[PDB]
Amino acid sequence: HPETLVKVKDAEDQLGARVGYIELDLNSGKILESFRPEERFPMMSTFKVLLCGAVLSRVDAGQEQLGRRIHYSQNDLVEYSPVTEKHLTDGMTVRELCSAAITMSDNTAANLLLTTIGGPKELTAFLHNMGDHVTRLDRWEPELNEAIPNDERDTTTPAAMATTLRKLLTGELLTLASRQQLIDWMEADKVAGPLLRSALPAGWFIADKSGAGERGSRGIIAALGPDGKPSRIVVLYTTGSQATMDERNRQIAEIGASLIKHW
Repeated sequence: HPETLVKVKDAEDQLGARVGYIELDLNSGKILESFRPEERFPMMSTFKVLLCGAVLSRVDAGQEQLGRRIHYSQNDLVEYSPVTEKHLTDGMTVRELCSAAITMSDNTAANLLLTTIGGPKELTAFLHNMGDHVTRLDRWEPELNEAIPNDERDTTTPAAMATTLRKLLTGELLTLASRQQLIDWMEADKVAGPLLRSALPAGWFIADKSGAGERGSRGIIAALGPDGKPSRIVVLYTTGSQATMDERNRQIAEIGASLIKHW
């Protein structure tokens, strides 16, 4: 809706930074709104959803088991590891690591999971072989959050990310069970509170994953909808701003309010 597009434009002026945006019908794949759809933005922790899609594909193929337990050392722990830092002794299952990565944003979780699939280059190969030749992952946590201006490393485009999420959640790539688990992790997101969630009416479904990085980068990917079922995917990024995290959150939430209002 135009009003939504206005909010996105207004967000771009106010933050003084590029904002990318895509609305997408989940069923039909039709783009409902767009803004800078073919420009690149840092993915930040929104990559963690793609990462666990890759993991789930290995699960389907029998190269991985969700209950397989991984131990690690205190050295392995990188900045912001709220869940993995609690299990140095017992270790964590692959499923637990993906829950930590997606619901809580756990960075060491993401690194251990990257190790399981072969690293950033192999995540990119996975994305490539599912028809996303745009999105690329190059580094690990925390360095993938660097957001150097015009750096192509660790980026996606709104339209590539919207496309890839719709294929992961509803496409033929993963088994029904693995696509249910992936959206189940996203529905259980605990660190995306002040963003799109803040705009939802009671009884609306939302599965999402947010992200934040250096130089004002912020973002969220989401499959949400009225009456407890999702029906649309929204991808929203921004990088370059000098704004506080609080103002970036409020801008996203304001954009969320128009999307809802004009659903």
